[PDB]
Amino acid sequence: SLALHKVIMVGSGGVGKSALTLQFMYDEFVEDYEPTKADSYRKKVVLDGEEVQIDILDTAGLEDYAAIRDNYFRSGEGFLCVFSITEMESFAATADFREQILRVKEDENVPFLLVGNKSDLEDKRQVSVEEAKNRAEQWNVNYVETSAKTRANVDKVFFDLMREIRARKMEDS
Amino acid sequence: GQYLVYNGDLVEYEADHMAQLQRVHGFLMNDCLLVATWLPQRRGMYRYNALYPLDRLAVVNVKDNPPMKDMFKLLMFPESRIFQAENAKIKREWLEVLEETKRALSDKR
Ligand SMILES: Nc1nc2c(ncn2[C@@H]2O[C@H](COP(=O)(O)OP(=O)(O)NP(=O)(O)O)[C@@H](O)[C@H]2O)c(=O)[nH]1
Ligand SMILES: [Mg+2]
Repeated sequence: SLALHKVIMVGSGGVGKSALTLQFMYDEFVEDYEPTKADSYRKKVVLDGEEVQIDILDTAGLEDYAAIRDNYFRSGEGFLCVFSITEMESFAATADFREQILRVKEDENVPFLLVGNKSDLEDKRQVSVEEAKNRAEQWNVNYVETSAKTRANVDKVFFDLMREIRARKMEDS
Repeated sequence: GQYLVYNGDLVEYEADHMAQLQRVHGFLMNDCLLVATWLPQRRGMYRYNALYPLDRLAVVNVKDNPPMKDMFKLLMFPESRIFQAENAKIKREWLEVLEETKRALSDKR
């Protein structure tokens, strides 16, 4: 039976969680903002020779109830922690998102990638590449800048996350 | 005060492999969702009833994809349950009332 890798999009409102998901799923991108509640997507892909399925849970950057947020996080196996390079506060918000994730999952090596989205808006950069890399290195995770608009590194973040999820499964069994 | 906001039949599916399970009935009240299931058994027609408080219940819109149509998902530790509505209209209504009653719960606290 085809493996199933469960990905959870995490990050402040507006960073591009939905845009990254939709670019990856359907090769589409729209400029208009569309506040998300909670949407689940599934797609068949070939991962290193194997036909597998990726499941992506895309939710709002802000959830009123902590218990609900925990239920979202708990259903996942790997996380794309997204922040926008044009907004330093979204970058600051990643620390807590990570804390909340480590707690709910109770696992320090939880598959996780720090993602700096909106790389096409370089002229508006508020977060430097070094800052982000340094934060990622201290968290012992990789950092990748993406652009849901031009597709830059979009497949890369989802596939890299799938490989980390697959790695944990290979040992934890 | 308390009242019946919405109710209806749904068909449950196992979330990971999308295998069809059984019919269930959902009853939405102002602060929780009740899901009544009836699992026939040799000589013990089993029944599983679950109550999901709206301040802890994650409701997810499962996007249409062939093995899937008109479904939504409920996530509340330790469960993940998928339900199929009879059509798109019914699904829309479930998602609308679930969201509105949760919203009302908030502006109530
Ligand atoms: N130029 C540019 N715009 C982007 C990029 N990613 C997203 N956007 C834009 O930024 C806005 C917010 O994106 P969206 O994907 O909805 O963000 P989100 O993180 O899902 N928001 P929420 O948490 O509220 O659901 C949209 O107007 C979208 O077009 C990107 O890489 N480049
Ligand atoms: Mg969104």
